[PDB]
Amino acid sequence: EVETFAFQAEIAQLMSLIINTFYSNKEIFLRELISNSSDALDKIRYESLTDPSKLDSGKELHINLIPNKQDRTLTIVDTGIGMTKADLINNLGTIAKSGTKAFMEALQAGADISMIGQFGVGFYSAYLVAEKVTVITKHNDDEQYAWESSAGGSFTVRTDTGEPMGRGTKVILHLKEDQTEYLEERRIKEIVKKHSQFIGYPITLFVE
Ligand SMILES: O=C(c1cccc(O)c1)c1ccc(O)cc1O
Repeated sequence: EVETFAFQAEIAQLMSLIINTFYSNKEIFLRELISNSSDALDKIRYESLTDPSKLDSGKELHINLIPNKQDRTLTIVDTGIGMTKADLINNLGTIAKSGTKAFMEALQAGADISMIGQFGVGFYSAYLVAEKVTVITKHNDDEQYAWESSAGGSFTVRTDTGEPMGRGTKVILHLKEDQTEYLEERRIKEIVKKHSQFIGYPITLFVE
């Protein structure tokens, strides 16, 4: 059973802007997704301080970067708080409508697409490099779900029966044909070192 949802008009507009605007500095997508994973890991860390049982679903707090050249996917995995079905539908736990407005207002005042994260809608920078994004998530208070969107105004949500992950979020980027440099080990290393060198969690770049 797959449920299909319309993106709110502002998010559809934001995604269209990310996909259609000429902007060469696409590598910032990885900084934005690692930043989101870091935020999710801080959240479960903070909740665990008063309720250590919240780590029964996994004590390790980390971020894994998984390139797959055969599938042309770059997956960002974290063992953060995860998202409920409600969080997923509500723009992946973001204030995407007000955030999109503030980002638009910022762009008019001299900002560029790299500042997207400041407005809490950094997730959508995934569409700088991906034609489709799949989000597999598991929060302690809910079931495992898969969110997916190829943009075009809609997203789907379904239960995810395969590969139980325990807790956290997996962001699967189905890369555009001309964005395969983000599958290269030296390119991923370079971006992590440039933009995410002081993240407070281990970032493991998997090899093939
Ligand atoms: O699961 C989250 C998340 C992030 C911040 C707060 C929260 O309640 C959930 C998440 C959201 C986006 C992403 O790219 C990675 C993630 O782990």
